[PDB]
Amino acid sequence: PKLSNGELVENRQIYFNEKLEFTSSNTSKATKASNGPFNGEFNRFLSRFETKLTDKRL
Amino acid sequence: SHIIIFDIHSEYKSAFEIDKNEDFNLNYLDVEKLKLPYWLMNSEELETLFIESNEQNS
Repeated sequence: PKLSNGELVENRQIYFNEKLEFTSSNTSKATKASNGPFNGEFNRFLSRFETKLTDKRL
Repeated sequence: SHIIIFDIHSEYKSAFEIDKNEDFNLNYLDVEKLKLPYWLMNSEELETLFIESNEQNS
């Protein structure tokens, strides 16, 4: 995984500490970035889950 | 006395519309007079209102 600021991620564990912004997608040979296996598939899941987190009657 | 009525194909307007001299104020909220701010809306309903699916959503 590549960060937005030209940085690669060695261990997939800095995710837990904070939210990170990644580089956009492109098909150029010199600058090639591809969508992740789980990219965009948790949209409704994230919406419902954040809705659960925000409410505090619970 | 507190009664609230959710009536598709409104029919009970005449049942309570007695003469004005009897002092029975009835507030008739018809589609013209409803004031429902869209910004009081949760996740699911905002997505449903401003989003369709139809094709495979890009």
